[PDB]
Amino acid sequence: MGFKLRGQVSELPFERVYITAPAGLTIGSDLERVISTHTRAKVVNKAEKSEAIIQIVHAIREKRILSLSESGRVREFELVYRVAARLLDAHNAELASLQEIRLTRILPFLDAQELAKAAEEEMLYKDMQKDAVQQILRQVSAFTSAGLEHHHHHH
Repeated sequence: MGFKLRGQVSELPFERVYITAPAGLTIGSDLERVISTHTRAKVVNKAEKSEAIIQIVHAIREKRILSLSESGRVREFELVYRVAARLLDAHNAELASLQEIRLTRILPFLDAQELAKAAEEEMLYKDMQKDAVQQILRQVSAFTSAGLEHHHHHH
């Protein structure tokens, strides 16, 4: 019969995985570590011995104005992090075009609070980068079950 328990923490069936980044981004280093620690998978340096391939298209974190006071004063700054990727076969065959990750953090603009200004742009950044990589992890581990459940992708 086989019983359905939970001995795994964040693990998946396909152990051998290969990563490919277009311009070699920071997220590439985070991903390998997050995978090896949370999942049963183990990242290879070459696709000769991989069961699946994780590909990233773009990952840019920029910042722009969100709200204004007095029709001129900067209130909050929208920290927009655009992540787009794909989930391919061991031979780079696109079976699952992975969806988009929507991450926007709220940067409170303050002149006197220099401490806060040296805090938010790290706290909101590290939390957001960590979230994004944990999201990809959660999507890859979900795709082995279904994955298409989150539906929306870039258009």
